[PDB]
Amino acid sequence: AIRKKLVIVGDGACGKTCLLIVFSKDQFPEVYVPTVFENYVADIEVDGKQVELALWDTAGQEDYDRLRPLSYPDTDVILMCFSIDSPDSLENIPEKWTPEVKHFCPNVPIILVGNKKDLRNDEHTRRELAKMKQEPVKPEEGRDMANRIGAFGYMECSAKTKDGVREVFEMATRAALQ
Amino acid sequence: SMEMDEKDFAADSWSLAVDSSFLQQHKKEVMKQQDVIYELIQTELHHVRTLKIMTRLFRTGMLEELHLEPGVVQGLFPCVDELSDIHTRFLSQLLERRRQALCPGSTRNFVIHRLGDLLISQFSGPSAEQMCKTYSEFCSRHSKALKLYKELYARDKRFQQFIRKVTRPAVLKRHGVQECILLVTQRITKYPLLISRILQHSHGIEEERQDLTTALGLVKELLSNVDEGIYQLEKGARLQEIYNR
Ligand SMILES: Cc1nccn1-c1cccnc1
Ligand SMILES: Cc1nccn1-c1cccnc1
Ligand SMILES: Cc1nccn1-c1cccnc1
Repeated sequence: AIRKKLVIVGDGACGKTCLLIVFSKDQFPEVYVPTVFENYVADIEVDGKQVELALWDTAGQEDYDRLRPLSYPDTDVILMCFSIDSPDSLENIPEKWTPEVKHFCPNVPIILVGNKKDLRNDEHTRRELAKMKQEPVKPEEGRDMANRIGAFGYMECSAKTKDGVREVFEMATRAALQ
Repeated sequence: SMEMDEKDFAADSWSLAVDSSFLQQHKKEVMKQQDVIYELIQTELHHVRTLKIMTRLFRTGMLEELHLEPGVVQGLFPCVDELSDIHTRFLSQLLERRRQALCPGSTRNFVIHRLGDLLISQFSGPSAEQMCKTYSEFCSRHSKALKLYKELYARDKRFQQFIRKVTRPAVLKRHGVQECILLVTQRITKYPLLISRILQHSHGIEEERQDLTTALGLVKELLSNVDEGIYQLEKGARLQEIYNR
């Protein structure tokens, strides 16, 4: 198996930690959801190729501009996350996260991932957002942002229901192999 | 890690580590607080274990089996003895707080009610100054360590055989040389996330809520100082490239 490295980036409330936890355990924890994620090396077989995919989180490094880039050396694929319940997390993608990742990870594929897709049709979410003249991120808004930033592709998932989670990591492995 | 501590922290949570008849005696809010304190100690036990793999398995193994040029092993594992002393001492204090809280007749049932004071002590005074000095040095030497590792693995056959040998066991899957270095760099930024969530469930005793709020502030001040004190070292960097930063 060939070894590849994945790093997930995004704002503090984007759901990146939960996404790594659910994928690495293959389950949304029933008793306790961990606060942090250390690392993990997933055995993934995608399109007949076996890969050891090392997984890393940047949670806790968002306010520390000199510590955060230490997570980037030799990254093969970037998952760039935003939460669908937070149109503000999508706005910080093009002019904060994208120029940083392009600088430290030149030529590395970026997959833009819309997390918490289950909240798009959640009434409590729609009510809270409507108070700030907002609505959950629409699928075309996510695709257009991915197109604009030069992303390898656009994907959505829900760590809560596990829907789309396996597909995100299998596609990330294919991107890392190219 | 030693077997006694590994077994005490084998469960996914505090609610699964204690006996169910003991769990049943506590309110949900106490269980939520104890689950996060348990995660802080469990991840500190794993972090000390990462430092022991670096010092005992890799560093000492290279000194005892390989013929590396002087200064090469220190370049691969900067500050590892100092980091091990800081965290092993901190881990000792956390585990002693848990041990004192055990019920008589039990090696697993406990509730830690006073963590804040221990965190203020760790993140203030001389121990905080030593953490700041050591992480500023370690994190500034991080890129250099990774490049030295890659150079040695690509050109030295005996070095490549040594690495492949000691990292072959399944228990080392997540802990190659480069993985250990990033695990250590990332440890310090996990503390505010853990402390904030402990604080969220520690409002029942006002002294405890105040102590955890003070500890959270000290950890953030330490991180800001470390972040401001980092500049990556590069082998063969010229003075002109440095003063034109
Ligand atoms: C060497 C490297 N690769 C990706 C990022 N970096 C890096 C550069 C400077 C400071 N920190 C990390
Ligand atoms: C130099 C630096 N440190 C952290 C982020 N960046 C950065 C930001 C934007 C574009 N390039 C690099
Ligand atoms: C029943 C149980 N065993 C371990 C944990 N719990 C629990 C208690 C309350 C809420 N959720 C889980």
